[PDB]
Amino acid sequence: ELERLKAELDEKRQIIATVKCKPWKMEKKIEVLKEAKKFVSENEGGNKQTIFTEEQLDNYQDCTFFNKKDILKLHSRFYELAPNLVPMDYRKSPIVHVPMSLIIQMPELRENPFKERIVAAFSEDGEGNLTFNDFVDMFSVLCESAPRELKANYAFKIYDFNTDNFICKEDLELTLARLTKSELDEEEVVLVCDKVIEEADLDGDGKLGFADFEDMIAKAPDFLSTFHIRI
Amino acid sequence: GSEEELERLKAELDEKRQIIATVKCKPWKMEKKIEVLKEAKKFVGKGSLVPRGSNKQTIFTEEQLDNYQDCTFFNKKDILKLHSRFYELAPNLVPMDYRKSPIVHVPMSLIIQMPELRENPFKERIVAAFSEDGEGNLTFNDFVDMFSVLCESAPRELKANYAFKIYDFNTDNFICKEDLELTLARLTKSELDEEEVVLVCDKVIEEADLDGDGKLGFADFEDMIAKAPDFLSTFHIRI
Ligand SMILES: [Mg+2]
Ligand SMILES: [Mg+2]
Ligand SMILES: [Mg+2]
Ligand SMILES: [Mg+2]
Repeated sequence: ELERLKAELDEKRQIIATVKCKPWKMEKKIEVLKEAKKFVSENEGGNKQTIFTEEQLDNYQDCTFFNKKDILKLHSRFYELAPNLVPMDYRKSPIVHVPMSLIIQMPELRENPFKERIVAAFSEDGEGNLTFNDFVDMFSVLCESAPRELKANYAFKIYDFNTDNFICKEDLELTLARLTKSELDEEEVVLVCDKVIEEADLDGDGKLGFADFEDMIAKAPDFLSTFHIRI
Repeated sequence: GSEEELERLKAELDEKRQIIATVKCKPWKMEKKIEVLKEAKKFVGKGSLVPRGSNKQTIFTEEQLDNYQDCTFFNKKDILKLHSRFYELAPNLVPMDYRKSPIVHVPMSLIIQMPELRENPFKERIVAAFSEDGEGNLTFNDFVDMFSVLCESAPRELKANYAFKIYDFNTDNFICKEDLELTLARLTKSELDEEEVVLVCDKVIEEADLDGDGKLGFADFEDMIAKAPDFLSTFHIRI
């Protein structure tokens, strides 16, 4: 049975190490991390600051692709967006929402043609009124250390303009038009969209599910270029 | 490396199993025993969604019955029996449903009237010993702890833990000749004179006391119990 505890311990470790790769909200990632870390502890027997506790910085490091210094930079960047809403002491996990208009004005998102949709996808309500946790989530997914599949999950939601849980040719037309605003003519986008959708739609509905969309991203990788942003 | 790791896991597993098996032997309150047990127990049907193995009572949950069994020397039928005994003592106060863990205290005066305690010369002190306040107003948890300590399956050391306190009339964390004189006079139920009690107690303390103060600590009291086990006849009660 020692083998069974040793296997479960290893599974927990895998969970601990890959929660940052999950298309999940910060609070879900932290809850799963804590549970896995508890199993492990019960069976195995950088410059002071006052914005975050060390626990919450550790949790942020474990649930994102960022270091503790990065988190404190992101805090300053969020504060700058709304200095009269954003608290300077997060130690008691205060909940504050900054409006989408303010977030999208940031230099990192200003020029992105899917900025509003990127921001909304990291909100539970779909309105883009982000907390700090949502803001960290967004830039963790958008960073260069994040896996392609994480970006693809968000990309699938962000490019689903008709909100049907599918990527059709109408969805892809609006997407590629924004991605090629001065590259492809309203009439060449149609052709390219058709070709992609058809080589990827195996069930004959003209609509892509997540798995088919993933395959369509492996080929045509430039659909994920929107989701490479450095903060 | 791994040899070390596997060894570290084996030891943690074995310690957890030992803790689970011996919480019932501990002079602890029920709530503490259940907490330690819970922390240690973690880790350690084909054509039906019904588990094959086969709610005959509405007084306790099965989880409560499991905890009682693991934290005492009683089985589940014994626990249901103890409840009916507790109820009989105060039928208008004791709940018939304990599933939502209600907190109810029965007065000492009512508990010491039990046939199993009435003739015990230390009945008040025994009941008080299983109360957090020292007044003997017992919950069912306290009543179960008391009878688990007094049952025949309970080890000598657990009984001795409580005896050390109950015979400490002067509450100094020691057993002296004065404590023992009061104890032996009660234990002898007037079979001995005052003078005889003094003489027996003097010799007993002198033979067990190893530090010269004429007062026994737990260790010296344990030895004294071993040589004279009738001091522990008070703590053998069957329900
Ligand atoms: Mg769609
Ligand atoms: Mg399809
Ligand atoms: Mg004393
Ligand atoms: Mg002494």
